[PDB]
Amino acid sequence: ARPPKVQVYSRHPAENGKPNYLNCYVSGFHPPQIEIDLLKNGEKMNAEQSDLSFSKDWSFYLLVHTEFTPNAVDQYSCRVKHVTLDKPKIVKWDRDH
Amino acid sequence: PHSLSYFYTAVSRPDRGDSRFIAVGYVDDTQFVRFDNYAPNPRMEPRVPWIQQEGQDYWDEETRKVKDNAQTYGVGLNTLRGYYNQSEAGSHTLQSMFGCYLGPDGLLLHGYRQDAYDGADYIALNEDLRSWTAADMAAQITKRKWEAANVAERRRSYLQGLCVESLRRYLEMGKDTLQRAEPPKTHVTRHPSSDLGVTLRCWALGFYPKEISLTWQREGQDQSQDMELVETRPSGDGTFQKWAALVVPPGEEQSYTCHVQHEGLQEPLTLR
Amino acid sequence: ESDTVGWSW
Repeated sequence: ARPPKVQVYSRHPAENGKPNYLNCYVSGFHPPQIEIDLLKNGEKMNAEQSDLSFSKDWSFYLLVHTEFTPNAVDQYSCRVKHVTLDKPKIVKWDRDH
Repeated sequence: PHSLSYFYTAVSRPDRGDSRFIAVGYVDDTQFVRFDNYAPNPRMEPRVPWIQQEGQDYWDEETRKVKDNAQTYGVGLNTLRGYYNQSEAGSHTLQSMFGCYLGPDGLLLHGYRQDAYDGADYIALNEDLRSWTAADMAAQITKRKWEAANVAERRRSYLQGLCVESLRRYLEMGKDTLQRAEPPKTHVTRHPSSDLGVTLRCWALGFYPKEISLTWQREGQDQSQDMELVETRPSGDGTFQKWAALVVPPGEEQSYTCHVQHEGLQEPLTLR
Repeated sequence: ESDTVGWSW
């Protein structure tokens, strides 16, 4: 079994008040059973999930994404549950990454 | 060269002896179709605008073929469970990737078909499309079976025929987009976030296809600098992004350069 | 367009 790597990031460089798209890319995991949630201030956002696909080394990847408009106060994150993780992995969005 | 590729994932259930089957199809790095056998009355479905130019006959026939394929992978999960002497208590996975690259004459350039069981290489068609490479002793059973039945010729006939012909059709159908590479939009950001130094981050956004190289260079050293490098990731609109970062001493930012290589660039790119 | 996969492993 291989654990997931998790990246949280915007489609375009984030600017407060400018509509944008928030992405949680989860990759490199095996087996394919996985639970992925995009969170706004800790609350699950309604977000699309890509069709299950995999890379040349057979590990799987998924993108979970939705629209969002960054501002000064809201915090965004991604939570992932997988058999390889004793606790859910949470990665917080930061506009410098 | 353009390519047409399919990715099949079959997963068994510790339950009622049935299995989940997901298929995705790509032209180059552009996903254009999907199939999922848990949907009600499952169909092959479009996943990009241009493929919606196909008539309902196309979707009917692709649905028939992928539903049959899903049945085959359901049987294969059981067979491989038997080969490896595994119980029926746990879930297992069977994956295939196959596809074709288009040559300069409009014919097959390179073709492939590879299978993995529980995430490890199982069996692969060799480059000559006439022989197999088995990864262990269960795969040897499969290899003898497929050699005796000349399954390789089925694969070769598909790759040299319908695969490349349908790929040419797709390239014409999506000619407004599939012939495009998008060069990276690039910039360097500076983060004086720590006494450890100044972080410089070199960003490449919105590029297609996904292959790219970002490297940091320091004046007076030939080798690439050690860096923080994230895995290439989708932007969500079909393009990709990547960045590479490192920490440099406070006054020395100008002696570092980020070098970007991508097929959409007309010359290699040097940023500071 | 899809391959036709039908032979047992």
